[PDB]
Amino acid sequence: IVGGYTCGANTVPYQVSLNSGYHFCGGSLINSQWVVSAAHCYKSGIQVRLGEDNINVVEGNEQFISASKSIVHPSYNSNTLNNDIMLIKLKSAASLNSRVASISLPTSCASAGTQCLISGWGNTKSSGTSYPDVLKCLKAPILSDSSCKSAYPGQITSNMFCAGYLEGGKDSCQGDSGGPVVCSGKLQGIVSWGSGCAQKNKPGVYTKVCNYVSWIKQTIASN
Ligand SMILES: [Ca+2]
Repeated sequence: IVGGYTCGANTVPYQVSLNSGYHFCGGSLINSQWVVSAAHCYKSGIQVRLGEDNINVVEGNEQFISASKSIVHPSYNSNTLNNDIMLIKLKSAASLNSRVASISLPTSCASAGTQCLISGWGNTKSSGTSYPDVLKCLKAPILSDSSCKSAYPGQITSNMFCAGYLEGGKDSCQGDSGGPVVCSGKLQGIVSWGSGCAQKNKPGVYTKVCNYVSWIKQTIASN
């Protein structure tokens, strides 16, 4: 997250870190046994780390649970990033508490202008590299479809939305991928892609979660 703030320990209780020897992507806990992330975060050997603040220090609220099954969206296209969503099932159910909690799925899509909370352990610099140990947060509005398409001609599908600031300076960045965009208490987005980070006229692009609620629910119901 570039241009954000330190969230505070365990203040984003649905935020997970995906770990394969190190943090490599975010995700969102959607029930005791399932995490939503980005399909482009897929790999084998995932351990889901819940209850994290500093990802390099055991601080006492963590739960580390291996993935038992990954399910990349049936229509994910890694070239265009259309349908950039996957589900991860945990080998055991997380123990839910005030610091480890699921985030509601949306029953309705969100509109341009709605404020949202974007979070992660990604790079905090738009030129150069500095990775935080503690969770970072950014409040950002959803941008209109028309301004998203004007920023990224030929690249925005109906499964994507932009959020952030056209003036630059505030955005998600490398290492935030797969993490949450929460608006009014609902998971509306997944950190997906953008051209660089925090550049003028290049806002972040996010997977439009409301389009996937039916798939998420029926996948969970049979897996
Ligand atoms: Ca920790």
